[PDB]
Amino acid sequence: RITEMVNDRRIMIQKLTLAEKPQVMRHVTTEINNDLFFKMSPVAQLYIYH
Amino acid sequence: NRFFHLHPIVTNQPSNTIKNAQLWNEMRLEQQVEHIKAGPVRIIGPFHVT
Repeated sequence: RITEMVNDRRIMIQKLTLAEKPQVMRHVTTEINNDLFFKMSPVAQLYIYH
Repeated sequence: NRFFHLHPIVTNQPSNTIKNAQLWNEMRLEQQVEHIKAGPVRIIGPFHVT
């Protein structure tokens, strides 16, 4: 997954091992939309100023 | 051979050339062995040779 992204930089990763492939590890990823804060609010002037 | 008894000069046709140094330097061990197994490998970047 890491190598697939080709956004802005050339990521290089060495081949791991023939036996270290199945090692497990925990990595969380938030899945919540962030477009509901950018609505038109009656208090936006305070947001801009601060 | 008419001028030198033995020289570092060869005539092999290159294959799978490397773009420039510091990429062959950090690639991996036993991963570059496959490169040399298939035949000659050429490094393009200019060097300071004496």
